[PDB]
Amino acid sequence: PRDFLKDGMQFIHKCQKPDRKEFKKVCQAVAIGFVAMGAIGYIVKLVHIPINNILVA
Amino acid sequence: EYNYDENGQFFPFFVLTLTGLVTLPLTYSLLAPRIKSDFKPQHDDIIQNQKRKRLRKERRVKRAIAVVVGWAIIGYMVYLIIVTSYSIGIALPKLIIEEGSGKYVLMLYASLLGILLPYIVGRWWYGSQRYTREKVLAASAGNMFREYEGTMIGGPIVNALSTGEEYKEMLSGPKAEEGLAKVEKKVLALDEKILSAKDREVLRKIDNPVRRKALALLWAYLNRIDLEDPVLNEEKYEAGSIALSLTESFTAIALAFGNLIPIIGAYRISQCIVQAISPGSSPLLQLPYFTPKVVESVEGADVKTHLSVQKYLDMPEERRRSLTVGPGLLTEDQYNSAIAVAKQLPLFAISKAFFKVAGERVVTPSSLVQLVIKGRIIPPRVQPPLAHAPYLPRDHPPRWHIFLADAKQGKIAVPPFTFTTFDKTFNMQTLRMQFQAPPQVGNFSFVLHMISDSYMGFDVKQEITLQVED
Amino acid sequence: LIKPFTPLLPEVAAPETKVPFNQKLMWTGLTLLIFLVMSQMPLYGIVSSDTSDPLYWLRMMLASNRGTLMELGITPIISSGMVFQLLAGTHDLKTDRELYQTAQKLFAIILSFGQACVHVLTGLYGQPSDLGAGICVLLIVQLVVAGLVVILLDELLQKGYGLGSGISLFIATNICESIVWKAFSPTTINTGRGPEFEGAIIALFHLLLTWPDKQRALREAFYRQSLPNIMNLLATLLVFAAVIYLQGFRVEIPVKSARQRGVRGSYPVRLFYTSNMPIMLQSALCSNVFLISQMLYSRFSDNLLVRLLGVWEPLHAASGIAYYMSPPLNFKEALLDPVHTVVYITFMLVACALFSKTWIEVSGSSPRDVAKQLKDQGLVMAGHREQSMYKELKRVIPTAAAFGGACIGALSVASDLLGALGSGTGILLAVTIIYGYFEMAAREGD
Amino acid sequence: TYTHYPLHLDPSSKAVSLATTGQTPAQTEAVEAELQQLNALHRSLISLDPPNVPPPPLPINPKRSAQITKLKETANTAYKRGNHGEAVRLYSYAIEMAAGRPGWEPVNLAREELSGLYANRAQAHMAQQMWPEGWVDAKCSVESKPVGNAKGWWRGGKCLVEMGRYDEARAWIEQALGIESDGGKELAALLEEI
Amino acid sequence: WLTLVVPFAYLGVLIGCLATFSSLYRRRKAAKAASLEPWFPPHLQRDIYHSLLHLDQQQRVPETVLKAALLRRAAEDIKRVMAIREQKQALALLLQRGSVGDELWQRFLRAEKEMEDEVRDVVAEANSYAPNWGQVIFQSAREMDANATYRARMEEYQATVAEERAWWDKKR
Amino acid sequence: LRVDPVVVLVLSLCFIFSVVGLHVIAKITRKF
Repeated sequence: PRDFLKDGMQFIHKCQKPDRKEFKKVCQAVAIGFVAMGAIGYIVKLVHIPINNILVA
Repeated sequence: EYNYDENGQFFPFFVLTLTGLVTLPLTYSLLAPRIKSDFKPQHDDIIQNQKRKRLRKERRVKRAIAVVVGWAIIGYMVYLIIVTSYSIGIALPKLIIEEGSGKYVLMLYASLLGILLPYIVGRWWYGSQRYTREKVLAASAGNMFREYEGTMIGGPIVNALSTGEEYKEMLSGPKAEEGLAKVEKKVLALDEKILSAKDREVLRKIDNPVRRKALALLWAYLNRIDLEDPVLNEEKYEAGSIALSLTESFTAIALAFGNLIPIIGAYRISQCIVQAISPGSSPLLQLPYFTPKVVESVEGADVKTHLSVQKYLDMPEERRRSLTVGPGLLTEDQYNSAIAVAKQLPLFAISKAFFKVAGERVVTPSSLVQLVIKGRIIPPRVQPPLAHAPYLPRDHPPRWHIFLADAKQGKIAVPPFTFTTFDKTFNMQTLRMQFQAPPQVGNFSFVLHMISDSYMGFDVKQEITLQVED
Repeated sequence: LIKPFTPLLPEVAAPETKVPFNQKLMWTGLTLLIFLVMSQMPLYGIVSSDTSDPLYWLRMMLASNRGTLMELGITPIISSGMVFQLLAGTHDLKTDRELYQTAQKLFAIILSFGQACVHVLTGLYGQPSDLGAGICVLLIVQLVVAGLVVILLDELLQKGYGLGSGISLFIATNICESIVWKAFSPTTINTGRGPEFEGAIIALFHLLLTWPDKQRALREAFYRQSLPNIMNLLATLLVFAAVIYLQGFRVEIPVKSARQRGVRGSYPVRLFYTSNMPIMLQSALCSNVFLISQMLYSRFSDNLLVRLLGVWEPLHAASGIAYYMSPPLNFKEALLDPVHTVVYITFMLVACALFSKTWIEVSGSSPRDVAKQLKDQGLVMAGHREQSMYKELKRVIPTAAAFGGACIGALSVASDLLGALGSGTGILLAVTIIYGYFEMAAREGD
Repeated sequence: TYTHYPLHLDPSSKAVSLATTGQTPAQTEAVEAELQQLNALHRSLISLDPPNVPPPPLPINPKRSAQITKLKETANTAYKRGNHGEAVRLYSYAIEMAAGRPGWEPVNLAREELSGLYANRAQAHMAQQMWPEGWVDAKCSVESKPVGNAKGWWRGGKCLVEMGRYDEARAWIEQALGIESDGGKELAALLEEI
Repeated sequence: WLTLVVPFAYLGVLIGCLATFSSLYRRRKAAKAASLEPWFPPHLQRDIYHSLLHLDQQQRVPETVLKAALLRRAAEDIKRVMAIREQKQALALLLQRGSVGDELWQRFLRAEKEMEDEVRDVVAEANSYAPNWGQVIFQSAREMDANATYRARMEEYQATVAEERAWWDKKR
Repeated sequence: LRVDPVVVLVLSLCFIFSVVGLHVIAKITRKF
């Protein structure tokens, strides 16, 4: 009903919110990791499309 | 199941967008106080040029070729662009899959993935293995560890330190036997017996050009010898800078060892190397215009105790006639500058140092107890002024090491806690350090050492009694 | 009873000393590159690839690929542990643990062989009567050695040379590849009128440069509704930032030890208690339901139970239970059928909440258990005369978990409904795992 | 494995002598010193007994102890008469007699005996106003046995304060108090004499 | 039956390449690890003892001098053992900090194993000479070494009285 | 039986190269 939502909002207001600097730092770190993995995967796929198309004939 | 583009209208757009997204960023990304001194030592050009050469960074050749080739391919692709019911295709040239170049590109990719990857991986592996934590080569630290003795202080520390590895790369080639005889004769002759007794034998015993040259040069530097060769000073003032880092490494090693005398010895040799004084000589040579003659004339003809800076400055106006007499000793215009620069050195005089556990009255055994030591910087996140020693290329921020050991056994109690800042010509300060109390019960007796590098003669040794009960 | 199999089994050597952080990161990166370059290599006995993909809803969760060397690389590693934990719970010394590990690896390799056999014999690569007498066993040994090398790499990465496990990295790298390929894809799809690009940024640039009207070019680049566009990328980025910001909610409880006085501390309880479990297990359940629905609709084409359970059509489930369980396609299909959207909302919310609240009891993080654990470690509440640990702990943890489950479920729903590229399950499984590994690394060397 | 050094034994001497070649003067003098020490050990072993093996260090022959105690007693009762020349002469003679003994015996006995003899000779030199010799003898005595001795530290500090060098006296008494009761009282009294 | 032999031949080629590379890499690693510079300088007393034995074989020499040489060798060996036991703890504590390379630990383990083999060999050679002459060797060795270094320190401290007297007479 | 960490990497590389070698050998056999 509504008691669950009230308890959840109370727990949320009891929690502490992170600042701007720590959030920016963690976002930059996770973005660096994500972009690294994505660039590696994209380069691997782009270099294996033509090689595969040549190999399998 | 793909249909490549052979007429050339789709791969240029893709390659242009990609290389542009790369090159735009690659191009946009590649487009504290000092103490007052009115004295300049001899050979100023050499030391200043060495100081300027110490630091150097271009960071331009790494990105220039990338940016220019990116802009070249951008121009080529935009030129090719300006020149000119369900199927999927790829925006890639047709010649890549043509039967002519197929085996060629296959072998190219095979060779690349088989050679460039393992080679660069092994290069990075063997490139990040030789350097240790203290910015010294693993061979140097390994060679210096075996040279550790039980109780060596003063003299033998220089011998155990002159077995580094940077001297190999510094004077490699015919640079070893250039002025070996000259430097060795000068060092072994001009220095008296009170500055080297058996180190002469230890120097003569070794048979190796590089190490013997390194040791002779280090002694010539640490004794302010001023050899006449205009080419050897440029390497002497560099051997000093190398010896400083080797001293850091040797301090780390001696701290790893559980002994007390090598600790004080390494700290004293770091105090001496950062300056130009000799280990065991009068610490009065920290002043700018002082020479062996005047320090021999101020502290007596032949004395076993060396007048420190405090006891020298605390004398009445008799030094005015005893030091700067005029016949070749000094001049008033120089003595005034010497005093005006001596009245600005950091001396730490502690006043209260008591144990205190966080949130309790009496220290309970096996508890995390911290000591507060509050002194006051009185000359005889705030940064202190840099070192005053003008006889080394780099500028050293004066640090402080605080540790404490016991007396019943000649061994250290807790590891030291190094810091370099205060909380700001004097005002009260505060310094903290936390460690673990002993497990059992019974009051102990400790002594803390305020040993500080970058200067010689500023040491505070007080005894503190620990309390513990339940 | 499994002693003689011990010396035969190959196993990586133990590290001499504690390896640094940079070398560990290098080992992890090299193993990941090897896994990727192996997964992007085709088999040899492939003759007929035009066939409906079986267990197609398991590729994302198992991080595999069809028709490549990594068809079944991941299944044995997870399956061995999943069965051995159960047999140990149903029913020590190192001399028994070595035998346990050897039996686990033996079960893994024999299951790999069996799965390769059932894959080649079912007709995935063609009718075995027409492939060849020796080509079948060639494919068998090739897939078996692929599984063996991948499990050996996993064992190496887990023995200590790696920063964590390999399962999470393998699940995250495929999702990240699929989410970054959707942006700069070079593949062009000509459905008439002139071929366009599949990649979002490439499509924007091409439409802006070659079409005679810039207004129509931008109106096409945005809201394509048929192919990935820039708005979907922006929605994905917004969901990413929201999840990153929301992960950093922790309730610090004051605690000070009692075995050694003075030492303070804190015991955080994150809003995302049991971070990635209620999403992973729920997605696995949905995938299993979809697979069973497809397999039972293929055989029993005409029946009432198959009609009510799930009907498929070009696949896409429609007019069935699985159709209700399936997320809406886009915002248009969301506004067409409101009742389906509402029932999906409520199902996923309640399911995530209940799953988190029942998994917190089995994972071992229950208040009744962690309170006893902290009491045995010696920690006591640091409150002002409030010496009651279990009360506050049982008042904080269960509500926190039962709210975080619903919160992450609603986040996944919003991501899948707003139009974010890739399934929201993949986005969450990537973000949570990368964040966990980042904090593990930052708590290790720098 | 090993490096063959060309040796040559000399009959009727029982002392091996190196023949001229390790093509290095340093190695030559090193092996010469080692050979001299080996000949000394051989002389000691041939003077030990008709057998050649050294006896275990658990039992101790009391003849040396009796002789050194008699010498110490007669030296002390001669010094108590008032003269000091013959006193320090007998002290040095007893020191030589003690040091000239083999090394395979327990080191604690010889260490304590040398400690006592050096302390007595340092006190005798203090009675003769000879400050450097007394100070160096006290330093030798305290280096021999640091713990359980306080008169050594006291005599050293007193000799220092008498001859000057107040900083070394401060450090000496500081280390004495750190190691450490009549000894503590004497140390405090001498430190107060700064 | 090429269908039966082709995959078996392929897997055989693969496992053979794996095995030969493993053997080659193991041989190379062993040859590189067994080519490290020794830890401590070359033993001299053991060399003198072996040369005395060789001179005895290639010939007359008494037997007491052999016992003296063996005693000196045992003293040197026990000094080496004390040094290595002192250095073990410091090296183990320092290895974790990373300020020391990795080859030093391997050199240390090699030196420890060499010292173990050497002490076993010397105790065997000693037990060969005289009845129950094993542990008394090492007791005598440690006692002799301690007494010798103590005597050396004492002579060194005693050899400064001349300079002290000269300094006092100069200041007087 | 234990194995060095570099051996598994060289085995992965040799396997990756053996796959493409088998493919190109089959292609050569088919072309002729």
